[PDB]
Amino acid sequence: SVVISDAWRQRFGGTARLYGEKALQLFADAHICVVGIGGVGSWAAEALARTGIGAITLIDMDDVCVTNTNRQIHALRDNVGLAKAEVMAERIRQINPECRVTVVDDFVTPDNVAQYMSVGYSYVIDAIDSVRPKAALIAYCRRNKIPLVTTGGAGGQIDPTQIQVTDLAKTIQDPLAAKLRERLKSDFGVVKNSKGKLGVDCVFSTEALVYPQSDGFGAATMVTATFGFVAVSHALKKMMAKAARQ
Amino acid sequence: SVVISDAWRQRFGGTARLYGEKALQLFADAHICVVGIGGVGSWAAEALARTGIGAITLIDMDDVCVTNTNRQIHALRDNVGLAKAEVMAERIRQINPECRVTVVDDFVTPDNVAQYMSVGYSYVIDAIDSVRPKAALIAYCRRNKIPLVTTGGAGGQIDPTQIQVTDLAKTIQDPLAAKLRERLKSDFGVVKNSKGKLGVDCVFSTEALVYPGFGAATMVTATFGFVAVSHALKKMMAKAARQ
Ligand SMILES: Nc1ncnc2c1ncn2[C@@H]1O[C@H](COP(=O)(O)O)[C@@H](O)[C@H]1O
Ligand SMILES: Nc1ncnc2c1ncn2[C@@H]1O[C@H](COP(=O)(O)O)[C@@H](O)[C@H]1O
Ligand SMILES: [K+]
Ligand SMILES: [K+]
Ligand code: NA
Repeated sequence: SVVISDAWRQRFGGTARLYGEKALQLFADAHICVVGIGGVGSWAAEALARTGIGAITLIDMDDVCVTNTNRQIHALRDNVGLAKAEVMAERIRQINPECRVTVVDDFVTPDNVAQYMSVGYSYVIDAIDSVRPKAALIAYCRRNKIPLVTTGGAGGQIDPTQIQVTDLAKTIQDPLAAKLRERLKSDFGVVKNSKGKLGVDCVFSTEALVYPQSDGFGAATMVTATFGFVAVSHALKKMMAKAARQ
Repeated sequence: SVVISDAWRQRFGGTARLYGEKALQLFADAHICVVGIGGVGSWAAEALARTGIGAITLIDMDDVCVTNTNRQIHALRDNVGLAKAEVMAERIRQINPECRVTVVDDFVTPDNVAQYMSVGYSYVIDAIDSVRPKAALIAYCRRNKIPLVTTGGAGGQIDPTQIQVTDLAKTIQDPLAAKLRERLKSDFGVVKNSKGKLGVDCVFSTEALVYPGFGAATMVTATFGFVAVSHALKKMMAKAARQ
């Protein structure tokens, strides 16, 4: 449990006024895991910190690169070469000194996913950009009823107003989600039920993909960050709904 | 014109692969003004910097407050008490050391708007949260054909997926936009044309307001800023393509 300080109420008074006092405590007591701290995940982590989430785990083994500058909140001249997750953790500690931040300097694999998820998270935000670990994470959380929201590919898109949430089985214009569905089926026996759903919530966009315009898909902050923000809003909404139901 | 360095191409290669080389050059050559560096404007400024916009002016006179923490990108423990616009300017120089960043430590008034807009901006992003200077800024840019995107109320809302852009005359569920229309009409003679349009593009949300001095969330206020920036870039690219 987290005791909400007077400082915490100064930082997050606007949160309490928007979501309610019960939600402020719910968020303070929550532990959310963000897997992948890149074009989508770095903004998700920022949003969690700024909405009074009391414990955040960040999982990534990558370093900050100069080419991250177009789409990642931690990508600053002075951060290049440092571990992404550690850089983001330090920022979170500046946002909320009372937030409990854990860094896992690793990638999720079929072999370690149970270990890393054994912490008992309130929610998992899957912002992984490669299919093999993404499938392992999703299959595990789905099997174990761990609340999860995943994100499709956020590159090759310029319009943030077309971003929305649907079941993973129903995404369009998203090659990553399409590969992911194939891998879930072939490697984990995850297939859609009678209603044509996989039972996995996925942030995606109706926008037709914009192919590389210069000599891999490009990306923009305005879209990749909004993927991350929509994932966070979705998660908090589901957490509040569950709490109201119990 | 701006000569794009090797360093610039490394930072914004992803931008070039999304929008094209001509647009990369267009952005590098652009000068965009953000008025109000708060819950909406700070994220707009961030987005401009990370999309290779070559010159950015920031206008705000307020300081970073601890109560900004829920919704403003510059609100960090070590920044509290410093001028928002200078903090954001310093951050932009960390994003792109070659960006030409100007800080105007002031608020826009009917009396100073001409001076501050005479610079010749490629686009103005209006992220002011109070009606009187907001109307004055919009009236001036509209009269002078200065490209402008304005933002409605972003507080009291939890759903980023209902944010959109339309003409200011057609917004709904937005008390700030409604007040703004009234003040524009009464004080500046700005009224709807034959097609029912004011000729002002407005970012707003269809979401019904949530009453508790509204609360706010980063996920929504930042997305207002991002949508404003994407809208401006879309219009800039279209104009360049016409010509
Ligand atoms: N298996 C994994 N576990 C954790 N993070 C990952 C994994 N695979 C990829 N990521 C991260 O996801 C991010 C993708 O960002 P982007 O380049 O914007 O697609 C990068 O920071 C990667 O290091
Ligand atoms: N007349 C004005 N000119 C420039 N900036 C302003 C003006 N009025 C308000 N602002 C700023 O707009 C921001 C609004 O942010 P928020 O508190 O999230 O609504 C604050 O940083 C204000 O200081
Ligand atoms: K899409
Ligand atoms: K609204
Ligand atoms: Na939308």
